[PDB]
Amino acid sequence: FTVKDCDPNTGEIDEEGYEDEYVLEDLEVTVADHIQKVMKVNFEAAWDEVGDEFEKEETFTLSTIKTLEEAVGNIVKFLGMHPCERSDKVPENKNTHTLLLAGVFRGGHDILVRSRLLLLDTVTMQVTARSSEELPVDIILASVG
Amino acid sequence: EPAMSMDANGKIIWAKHSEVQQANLKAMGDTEIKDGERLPLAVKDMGSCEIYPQTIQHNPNGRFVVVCGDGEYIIYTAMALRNKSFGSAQEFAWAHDSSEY
Repeated sequence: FTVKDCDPNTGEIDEEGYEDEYVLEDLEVTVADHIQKVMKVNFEAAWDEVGDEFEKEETFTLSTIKTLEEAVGNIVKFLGMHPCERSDKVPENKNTHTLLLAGVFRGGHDILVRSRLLLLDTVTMQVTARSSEELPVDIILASVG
Repeated sequence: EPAMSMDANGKIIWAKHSEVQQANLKAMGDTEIKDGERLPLAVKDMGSCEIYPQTIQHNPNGRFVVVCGDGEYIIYTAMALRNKSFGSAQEFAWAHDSSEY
C-alpha cells in the first residue's frame, strides 16, 4: 500500500504518500471450504464403486501409541465430513473403529473416505480415499492431516 | 550508540538522541543523492518513554523490538507504539526465528 497519514479531525487526501509493504499472513485452502458433507445416494454401491474407479491407500502400523485419537483429531475435524455408515460412535473408549465417511467436493465430484482403523492391539490401519474426483483421493490422505 | 534498529523500508528508528526522550523515532525519507554527499530526515516523533536503554534489537522481521533499559525489557509494538511487553532482564536471545525469546 501506499501509506498515507491521517488527521482525523479534518484530514486531507492528496495524491502523494509513500509505500511500504508489510508481509501478510498465509492463506491455506482446506478440504471443507469446498465440500458439502453428506450421506450417500447409494452407499452400498457407491461405497464400493468409488473404490472401483477411485482408490488410493495409505497404511501405517502404529507401535508407540495404540490410539486412534490423534488420528481422530486430524480426520473428523480436517475433512468436515460425517463418520459413519453406523460407524462413528465410540464412548470414552471402544475396541475397534471405522469411519466410512462423507461429503462431495467442488467441481461437482465427490470425495469419499473409508477409514478402517484396525486394532489388533497395535493399530495398523487402512485408510482409503476413493473419490468421484481424482484430485481428492491424493488430497484426503494428505488433507486429513 | 543509541538504541535503534532499522526497518528495511528505510527507517531506522532510533530513539532519544543521546539522553533526549525516546520521543523521536521515524525516518522513511523521500529522496536520493551521491555517495559522498549527505541526506535529509523526516520529523514525527513517537515515544517519550522513561526507561533509559542501551539495547535495541529488532524482531526478526524488524518488527518487534525489544529494548532493554533500566534493566527491564520493554518490547514494543512499534508502529503501534504499543508496549509490546516488559520484564527485567539480565541476558537475552531472541529466538531468531522471530517468535521466541
